[PDB]
Amino acid sequence: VTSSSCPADLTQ
Amino acid sequence: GVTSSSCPADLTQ
Amino acid sequence: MDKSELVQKAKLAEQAERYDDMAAAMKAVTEQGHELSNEERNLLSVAYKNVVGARRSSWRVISSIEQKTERNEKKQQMGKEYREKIEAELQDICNDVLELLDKYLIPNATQPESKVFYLKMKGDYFRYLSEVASGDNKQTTVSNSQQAYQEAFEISKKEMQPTHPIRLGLALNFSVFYYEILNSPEKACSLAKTAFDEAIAELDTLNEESYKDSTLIMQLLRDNLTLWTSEN
Amino acid sequence: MDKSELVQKAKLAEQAERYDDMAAAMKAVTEQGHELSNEERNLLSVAYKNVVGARRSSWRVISSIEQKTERNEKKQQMGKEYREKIEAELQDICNDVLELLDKYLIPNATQPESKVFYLKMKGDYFRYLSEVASGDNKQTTVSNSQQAYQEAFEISKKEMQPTHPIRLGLALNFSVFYYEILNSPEKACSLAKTAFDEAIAELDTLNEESYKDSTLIMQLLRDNLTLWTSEN
Repeated sequence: VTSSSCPADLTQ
Repeated sequence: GVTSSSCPADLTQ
Repeated sequence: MDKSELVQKAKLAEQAERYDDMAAAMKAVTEQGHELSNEERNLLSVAYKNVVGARRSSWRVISSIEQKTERNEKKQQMGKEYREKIEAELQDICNDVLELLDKYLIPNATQPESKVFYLKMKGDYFRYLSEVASGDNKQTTVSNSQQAYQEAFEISKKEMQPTHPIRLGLALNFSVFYYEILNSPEKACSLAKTAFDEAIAELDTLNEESYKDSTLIMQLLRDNLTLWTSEN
Repeated sequence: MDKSELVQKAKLAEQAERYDDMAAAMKAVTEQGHELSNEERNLLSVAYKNVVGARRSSWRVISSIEQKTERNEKKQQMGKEYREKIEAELQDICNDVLELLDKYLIPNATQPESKVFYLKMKGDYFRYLSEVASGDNKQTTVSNSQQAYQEAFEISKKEMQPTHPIRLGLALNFSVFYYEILNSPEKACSLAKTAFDEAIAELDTLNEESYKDSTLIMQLLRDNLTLWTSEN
């Protein structure tokens, strides 16, 4: 199990 | 688009 | 690198989902000229099916995008060229495996079971070529796919029970060839139905090792038959 | 190719799940000087994340297998060598996008939002390098990651609402940096909880376009904090 991180595409 | 199904790549022999 | 190292590499690459590495390792094994074990056969088949299968999937996506795109040269040009790039990759990959099968694997197979396995593969990769070929080239790939499948089919009917997963998987893919490549739905349906009927008639011959694959393939035969006969 | 053609190629490659092609296309767009649109920033980020992410996932698998391989030195040595090959690919890729960010994207960003986006990316890819770095090299990558995150963080806090997806996602990744790279759970938890709390406090600033991303990132903050409080 690992930490989750941000999705690669984001609303700007 | 749905297509025909074919055989799995690994087969018990 | 000795064969034992190449096979271990292939296994590691499979676990890491690095299918180019996996295929390269099994190609190296094959080119050393000795016959493969059952496990090595599956590693070779899994590796190259993933490599070619990525292009087959990409091709269908791009072809689908072209068909929904405005029909002029400026809007279509990029999708056409990109599809053609994927096609050339697919052709390189298929030519790769077909060379391995014709030069090493088929001539050296020691048992009808492996010989059928390889001839089925040859039919498969000529079928994938045929999915995107055209002109005189397509006539040649279609003919070669038919010939490999039919030879595998004749051997399997002489040497294997109808519940054997390789025989069932051959019949499944041969039927797909008839439906999708030869546009012959009647033969495709008749082959698929017969394969299913013959296996269930001899259901008492299905052993533990084969149960999972043979019953899965039988389900795919039925799935295809419903799809195919829904074109009324 | 024109910029418009490269972007079209990137979108085709994304649909086809051909992320090497997608990254090469957006690399060309970047090097052709200009500033990226919002959609182009996302294409660039999606492409390189999928390229590097394949290697990160592969690295974790091979590392795992190396661990389980107690008592077999040739297997262990092969796993080590293959892990190092994957690490070298990962380093090639991260250094590729880090050069695009440092040479083209960051120095030319006009708007603070774009600048935060790139600076976050810089922190991310130095963090991925840090995951596999060693010795004095790790000291450099870790330090460069932290500084990029810090500068992005300063700008985002003054220019963005606390519900802004980029501000939330930066806080999420910076908190992961603190927890997984710097081994500092208090800093990590404080940053993650503060980001969550500030977003909730001004939840009325969350607009329709950002809702999906911002609420997902808020859940990921919670998911991480739950994980990190088991292994406190």
